[PDB]
Amino acid sequence: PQDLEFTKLPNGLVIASLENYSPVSRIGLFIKAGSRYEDFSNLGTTHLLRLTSSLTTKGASSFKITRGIEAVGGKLSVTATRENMAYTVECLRGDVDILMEFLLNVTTAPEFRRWEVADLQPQLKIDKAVAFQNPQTHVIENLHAAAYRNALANPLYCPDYRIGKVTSEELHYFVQNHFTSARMALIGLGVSHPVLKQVAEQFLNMRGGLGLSGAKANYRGGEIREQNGDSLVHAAFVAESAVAGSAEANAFSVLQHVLGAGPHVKRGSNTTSHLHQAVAKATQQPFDVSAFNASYSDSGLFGIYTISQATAAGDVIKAAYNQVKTIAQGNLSNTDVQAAKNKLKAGYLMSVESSECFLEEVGSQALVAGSYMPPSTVLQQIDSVANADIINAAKKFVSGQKSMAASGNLGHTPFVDEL
Amino acid sequence: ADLQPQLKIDKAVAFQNPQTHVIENLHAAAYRNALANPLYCPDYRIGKVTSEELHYFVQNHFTSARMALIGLGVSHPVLKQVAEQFLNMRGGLGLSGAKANYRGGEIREQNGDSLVHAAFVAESAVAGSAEANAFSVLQHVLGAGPHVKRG
Amino acid sequence: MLSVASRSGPFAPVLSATSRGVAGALRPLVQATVPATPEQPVLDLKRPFLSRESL
Amino acid sequence: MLSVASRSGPFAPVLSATSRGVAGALRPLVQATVPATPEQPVLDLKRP
Repeated sequence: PQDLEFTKLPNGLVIASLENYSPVSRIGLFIKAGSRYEDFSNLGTTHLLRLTSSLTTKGASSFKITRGIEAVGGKLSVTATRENMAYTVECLRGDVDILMEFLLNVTTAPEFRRWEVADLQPQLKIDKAVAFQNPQTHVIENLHAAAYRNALANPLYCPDYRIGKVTSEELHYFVQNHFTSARMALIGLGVSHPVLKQVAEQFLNMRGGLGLSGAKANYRGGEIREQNGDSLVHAAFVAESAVAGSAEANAFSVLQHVLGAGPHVKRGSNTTSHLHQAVAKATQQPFDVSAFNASYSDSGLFGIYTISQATAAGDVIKAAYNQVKTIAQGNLSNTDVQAAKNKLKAGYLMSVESSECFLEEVGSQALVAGSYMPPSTVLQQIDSVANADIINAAKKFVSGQKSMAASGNLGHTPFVDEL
Repeated sequence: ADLQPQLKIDKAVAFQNPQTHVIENLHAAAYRNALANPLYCPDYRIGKVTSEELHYFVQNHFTSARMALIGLGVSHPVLKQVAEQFLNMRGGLGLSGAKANYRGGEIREQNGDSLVHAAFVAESAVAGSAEANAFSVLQHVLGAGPHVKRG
Repeated sequence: MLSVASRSGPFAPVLSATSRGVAGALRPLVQATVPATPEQPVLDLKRPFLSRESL
Repeated sequence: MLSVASRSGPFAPVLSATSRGVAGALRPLVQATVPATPEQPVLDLKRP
């Protein structure tokens, strides 16, 4: 029946703890860095950085780090988005001290030696290739590239022309301007609060202050079309949406679940979705449709993602688009909204159920203000979404300037100006 | 099949000069269907061109009415009878294309080169029209072509 | 309520020194498997999946 | 005048059993040598 403790230190570092009884402890360091802070001169730096988590440090060599973590049996991982980065370690309660020391060294004492960086470059290409096997990866990065001018467009993977051209100087420059105390948050689960304070005191004698800041992500209604020999076309067309934290963001979340954000029944037909039940009666069964919602600090994106056949690519899109228009025209019943809300609550509480996702959630909202937001309050806000708000969101999407990113045969896919 | 790998060599030599890549993108950015087709084979099609497609294109596009023959040193009467042989080949008309529609899109590339290239085109007149001549005069007024060297 | 997990959407790679890169959100290919979709990824410079770390 | 070989429009890829293939057109180029330093490095593809 324990609760969490929060403290904000003079430097700016945020600490968090939630004493549990699981025999496994997990600690995470969340940094407000990402690809949104790079520029055209240093593109591809973050991708290389997230692969350097096992390089030699001032206080520990690469050999020591790898062997030590393996002998203890713990795990080290790095998770990166376009706005945040996170280091995470998991181990047993009795070995927490050593792993915290390694995490201190890696995030605080990086060397970035020349020959090591040169060797890592091959890895980058392999890492980018395995991720691009899934077509959605390429499609969505192009979508960002076709939706913004300056920020939130920088790819999450190193461009091919920058491989082998990343230097230790860029790594050091990025670390010193972004890995700052007032930009970090340390979260612990199996550890007690006072020991976190102790290790934090070791974190409060480095870096410090604030860091270089980026610029507002301007919106450009672009299109990027790619041609290949695949039999299936992946298309995504999107419009701007206000984000984050506003009740309008909640309205968009409810809206996407009205339109069938995802599947519930294994091998089901998704009879409760307005999109799948329109495409199904329009063309053959092989297809897929869903709503797409992305939230970022200064902007948000809401749209529709579809996978269909090359010949049927056109009609499919039309049908999906039509469905949204009916919602914006005032056609709605207060019985699917309740179902949509239930879907949202279930997804949230069931996603946070795992300890790993719970740690990620706490770290994510610890940076905006540091005040934890219990799920009960989240549910309260969700239940407060009216009906006119959802219609308002639909009208904004229809009237908004659209973007698009298609990848496939694109022989019958429509252009953005024909939608 | 043995000739297929040559496609890469030819394509690479042409792209050695960045101007080729800028225009082939430019045509793909201003036209929707017809003239957007690249002069060079796309990368994914390099290994998958078949002889049946070659045959099909030949029959439907090598029609006699579509052809013309020109000679400079040869005499006209002999040209008639040498050409008489293929009068039993092809014939009629071929497969017509589609009128090129205009879109107006952009295609950026973001390569590592220091010298940036660009292009700023807009709809013009049709080949062999009075308006087409005005555009020809217009570009030469804007210094289209250099004349004096090192100047 | 701000995390990608709470708002399904763009992929969040979890590449690690000791575990694979299996990650992401709002990946609408698993629902398409049931409807006719013979297409499956080829094994070109590919890795295993399911990241069997906690066996 | 109906041939683009005498214009600054599209390129004209050529091939020959004995001669080499070189494109044409008249869009700005060449006159950048005087003001600039555009190097001509040899690369994977080599042709005279």
